[PDB]
Amino acid sequence: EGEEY
Amino acid sequence: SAQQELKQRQRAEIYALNRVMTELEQQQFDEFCKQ
Amino acid sequence: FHVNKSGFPIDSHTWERMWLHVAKVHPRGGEMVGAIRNAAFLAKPSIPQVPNYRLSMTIPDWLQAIQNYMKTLQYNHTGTQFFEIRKMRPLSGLMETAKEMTRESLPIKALEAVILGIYLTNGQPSIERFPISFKTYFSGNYFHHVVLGIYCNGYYGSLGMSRRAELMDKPLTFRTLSDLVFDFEDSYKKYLHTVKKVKIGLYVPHEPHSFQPIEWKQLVLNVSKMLRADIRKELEKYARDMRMKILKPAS
Repeated sequence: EGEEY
Repeated sequence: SAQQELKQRQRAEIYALNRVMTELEQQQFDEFCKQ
Repeated sequence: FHVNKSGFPIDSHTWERMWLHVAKVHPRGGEMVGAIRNAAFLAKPSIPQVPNYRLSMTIPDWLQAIQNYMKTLQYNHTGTQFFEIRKMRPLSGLMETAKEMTRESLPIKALEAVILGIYLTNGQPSIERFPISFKTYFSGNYFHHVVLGIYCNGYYGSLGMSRRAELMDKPLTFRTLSDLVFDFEDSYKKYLHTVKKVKIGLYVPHEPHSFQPIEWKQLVLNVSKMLRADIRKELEKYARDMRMKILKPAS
């Protein structure tokens, strides 16, 4: 996963 | 007008999609935390 | 990564690129996309009324009403930004785009929330507005985020939109710009983000037909390379200049 914002 | 009803269906579809991706983003986040 | 540059209604090429994106990113992508696009009927989402400032409101009340409007529009998770924000445009054009956001009433991302927060506070001359931008690092990628800093009656706060509750609105209770910025840095710590750059702009003029663009980068600090006391010294010096002098745009 990527943590956006 | 043909234009106005197209913008409304698109708005309905965007909000349905936004719910799905918000839910996806949430369980991906919980998935990440427990690892 | 996509941005709607085709207006409303969204054109076919932009529309398909949105669906192909979510089809690729979502685990049940094909089944879920077909479910929406083929739905015989879909409920029309309620359209929130644009907040109007009222004499019964405090400044914090007004900011909260603006922020609640933004939350009601919802953060845009679709992968397709719906309004093109050219950051370098004159304010007058950016304000037109902001009216357009209140008419189409679609989800928005951080940059659009900033433009909309300027539009919705142009009427309160005692609220000063200035962009605060962050470049952060997380597990091999850089991330850019922006919020709308607020200064009013001696206090700092912010409006904005984010995937994360702690990376957007902040009450008007920070006694210094540093306390505000440091609260964002501590909020980024929760999500394992290291803050690489912080960029503070100038006060945005309240004239809705301004020929001037927004200055986004009056002060740029490489905070990942700095000790906290020097970050505080630099932000305090800068914020004091904002409140007193009238500064030449860095651009």
